[PDB]
Amino acid sequence: GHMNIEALTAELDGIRIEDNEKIVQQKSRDFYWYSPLLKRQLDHVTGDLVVSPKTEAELIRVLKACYRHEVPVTPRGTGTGNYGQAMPLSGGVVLSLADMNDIREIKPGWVICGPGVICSDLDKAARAHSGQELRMHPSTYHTATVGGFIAGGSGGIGSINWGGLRDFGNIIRLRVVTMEQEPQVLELTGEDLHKVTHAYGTNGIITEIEMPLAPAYDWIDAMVGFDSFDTAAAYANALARQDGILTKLVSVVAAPCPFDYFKRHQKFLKEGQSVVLVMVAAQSHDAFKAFSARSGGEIIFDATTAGDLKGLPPLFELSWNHTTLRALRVDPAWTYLQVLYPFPNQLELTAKMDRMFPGELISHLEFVRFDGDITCFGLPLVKFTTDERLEEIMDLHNANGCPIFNPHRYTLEEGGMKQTDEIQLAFKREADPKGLLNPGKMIAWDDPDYDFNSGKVWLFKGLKQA
Amino acid sequence: GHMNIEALTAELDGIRIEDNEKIVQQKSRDFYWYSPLLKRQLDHVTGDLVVSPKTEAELIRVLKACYRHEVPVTPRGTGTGNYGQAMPLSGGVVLSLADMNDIREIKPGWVICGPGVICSDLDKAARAHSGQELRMHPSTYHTATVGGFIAGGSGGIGSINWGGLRDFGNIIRLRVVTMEQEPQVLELTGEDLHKVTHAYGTNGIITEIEMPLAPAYDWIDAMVGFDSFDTAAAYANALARQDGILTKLVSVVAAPCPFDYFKRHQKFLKEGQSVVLVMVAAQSHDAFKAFSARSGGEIIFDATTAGDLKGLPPLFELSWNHTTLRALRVDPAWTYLQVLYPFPNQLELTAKMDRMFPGELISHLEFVRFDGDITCFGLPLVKFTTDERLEEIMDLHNANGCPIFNPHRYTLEEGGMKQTDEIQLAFKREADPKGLLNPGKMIAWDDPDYDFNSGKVWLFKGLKQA
Ligand SMILES: Cc1cc2nc3c(=O)[nH]c(=O)nc-3n(C[C@H](O)[C@H](O)[C@H](O)COP(=O)(O)OP(=O)(O)OC[C@H]3O[C@@H](n4cnc5c(N)ncnc54)[C@H](O)[C@@H]3O)c2cc1C
Ligand SMILES: Cc1cc2nc3c(=O)[nH]c(=O)nc-3n(C[C@H](O)[C@H](O)[C@H](O)COP(=O)(O)OP(=O)(O)OC[C@H]3O[C@@H](n4cnc5c(N)ncnc54)[C@H](O)[C@@H]3O)c2cc1C
Repeated sequence: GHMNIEALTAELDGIRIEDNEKIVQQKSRDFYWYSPLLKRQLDHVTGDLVVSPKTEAELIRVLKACYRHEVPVTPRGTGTGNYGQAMPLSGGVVLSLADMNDIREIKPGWVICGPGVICSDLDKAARAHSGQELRMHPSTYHTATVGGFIAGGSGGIGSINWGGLRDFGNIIRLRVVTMEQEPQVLELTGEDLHKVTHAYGTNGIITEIEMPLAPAYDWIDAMVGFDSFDTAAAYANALARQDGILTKLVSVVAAPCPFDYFKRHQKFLKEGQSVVLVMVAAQSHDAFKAFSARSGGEIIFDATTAGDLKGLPPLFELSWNHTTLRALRVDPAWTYLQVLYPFPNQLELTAKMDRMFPGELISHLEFVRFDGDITCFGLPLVKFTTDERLEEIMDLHNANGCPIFNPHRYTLEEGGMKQTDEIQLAFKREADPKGLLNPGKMIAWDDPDYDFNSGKVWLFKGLKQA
Repeated sequence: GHMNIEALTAELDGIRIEDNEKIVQQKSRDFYWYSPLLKRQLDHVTGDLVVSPKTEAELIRVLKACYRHEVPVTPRGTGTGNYGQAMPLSGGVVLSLADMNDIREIKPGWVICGPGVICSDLDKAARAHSGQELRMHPSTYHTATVGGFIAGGSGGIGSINWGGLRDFGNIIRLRVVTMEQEPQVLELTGEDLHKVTHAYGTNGIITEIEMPLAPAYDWIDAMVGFDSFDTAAAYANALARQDGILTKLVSVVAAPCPFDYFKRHQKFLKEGQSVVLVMVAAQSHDAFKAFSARSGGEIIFDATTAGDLKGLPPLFELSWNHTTLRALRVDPAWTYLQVLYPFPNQLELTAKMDRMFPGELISHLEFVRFDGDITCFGLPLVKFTTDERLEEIMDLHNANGCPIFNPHRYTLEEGGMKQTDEIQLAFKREADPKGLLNPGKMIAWDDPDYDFNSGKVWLFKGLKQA
């Protein structure tokens, strides 16, 4: 309970605020509980107030009042993150951007919108306007905001074509408001916007996004079935390398996950079958069938031949961390890892990890472009037993050439994605000199003795060059 | 064969025919003369008449009459091939498809049209209709037909994104009419259409094409200048690997070719400078600038800053075999090779060839997707001296890990792209039992002893396996 809440509230007349304990608690939590460790470590976290600005002017009024009363501010889109990113470690204000949902420009190849736009609503507008859609979106498409995807996410559906938010070009411009005595507006383009990507809101509030757009095609859901995980992974790798077959998703989900946890599609599945989830553009569908017939890929579900699709979720809601959701809804002991299998050894590495952890781990791959190669990331399911065994499983992945981005952590550095360097530290001081933006999420800000120059493989490498 | 030209002509009343010697001679030649060897070997080739059907029904009348009166038929789009593909080795009919140029359907992601449509005309229509365009096109964009591209070409602008016509999905369907007593209409989909791709019209006439479409963007021309070929190639490889920076062309042209032969752009160039030719989508242009600043790439020409300049060719008319056009326009002694530098060793290999042939060869790379990797093909310029030295340069490329697709040959097999296998031979026997379609272009048809299972690296691999 921050000491200055009464005075801060008195300065916010006319701005929508909420101090009801139950609502504040709900809006102080994301999906951190996918991690048993975070579920325990973050159980006591709650804010003091939820503040919901409608416009950038209201946001500036809120930040100015929080700065002068030194009340921490933790941004929130819609709170669908998995690492506790939007959770206020120091209490204070949960700053919801959900009402800043303008969509102000759609052009051939790009869109300009506010941070609170839900991904699926952005696509609804871009499709109606000119048959366009986002290049990539999280499997939380229907619930997650664009601003929270940029500040807290990394990629997802469409990464097979475009890579991820780590890559130049997948975001065009970020307009950011600083936490200063007089909040400043920064228009970040070029490499500068990459200081903000996956920074958990610690270096400014995104108030406008310019992102590229891609063509909205008739994407056809298909599942390809296999009697082993290795054969499924080999097929998915080969399909992902078909440069003329346009896909939006290529996932591998190892048995027993599909038959056990993909309940609505169960009529298309059988016990022991691993599956490859595919979204294929209608103009590439015939070639996909011809390639699959040549490549030993049995199509066990095709949205164009399956008949009545009523009640079936889109295959993307069986992919990415939706795969984890489907498993933990049936058995809550399942958690997950985040893994890279570096090119060109991804088939051998995924198989080795699969064999190393029988029963305890269920393999799950997502094929993506990564540094110009086609490879796969992993979201393997892990049956939680003890904290120590979970750390050991992750240590073993790292020691066997499969870098881990630890999702059982709530800080930037320990999560393995957003590298801290001198430029990141200088920018946080520029955008948040008092350290009021999402405190506790950046270890190097709190600890001048912390060695931020360790950590091997970073998904979002820092800007500083050699 | 018992050719009867008079009886053929009598059966074609109502169909446009040309027998003027000068016109027939012109329409019996392509750009074979880019090769000094082909210029000498094919100098005396001419047809007997040009027949120009306007409908598939007229085409069927022509083939039926040519079968009966044993008149060879050599298809022609607009005759921009480089290997003599459309040249009638046995005289007879030059079958022009230039008037089978209807545009039938444009939908999200696909087009249906006739073989005679010029690539730029197809794009002009698809852009006006729904902001779409071809995935790929040859540098002869404004002159070449789509049907001739499929039957005689391989890739080009856009291959950086989509691979080649060799790849599943870059063509959807080919409607083909056979040379049988009653010509048969085949609708080729799946793998079957790949029997006709790059077959030089030897196994049927394409009468309708269904190909995918891609989004039309504001493509920005830019040139990036370097003081050495190797640094230009390293930059271009890195740019090609930026998965979020959407490009349509990434070419490397070694000094002294740009300064000597890119005359209209001379004010932007300097002596000694190698160049990377880039087409970057407007929504990726700012990211391209930021990447270039971080990657040692000096932008020496940029269409967004150059102004509305008339008389400047698009950069793609300095790329692919337009680079060769420009060189031989100034010095007719230049010819070219076609090379693959196999992934992942393309930088090592291109440098080794560049240094092995100083002065006599000028390096030229085109970066493309190939089998799922990003690598480059080569169109190096070679100063012609003797036939023996030209053969030797190609032998040395092959012996140093750089497969040659020999452009100084006019047969399918000797050009290294279209492999003959038992499936290809059987299909010509089905579609052209009398051997009247483009005779002399397929060695295995005339040579029973031909070991068509030799050769190493084929660009268009046969359909047969296991
Ligand atoms: C089932 C499931 C599947 C998922 N699949 C994916 C996936 O495929 N890919 C993926 O990347 N993620 C995935 N996620 C994670 C998450 O859903 C997405 O990253 C999502 O886009 C986050 O947006 P949000 O609005 O929920 O952000 P929140 O959770 O509200 O916030 C995320 C972070 O962004 C910050 N933030 C939010 N808005 C702003 C702003 N305007 N300015 C500055 N900082 C801000 C918050 O402080 C926090 O640090 C998944 C989660 C679940 C539960
Ligand atoms: C300067 C220059 C640059 C070039 N750049 C490229 C490049 O980047 N990429 C590339 O791939 N090529 C390139 N080429 C080669 C050529 O321009 C293209 O391949 C072009 O698309 C061929 O089409 P066309 O209509 O000119 O065919 P033509 O030359 O008329 O014919 C080509 C072949 O197709 C056959 N054919 C034509 N129409 C049909 C039909 N309807 N049915 C069956 N067979 C048919 C002909 O018999 C012949 O075998 C270039 C050539 C030049 C001179």
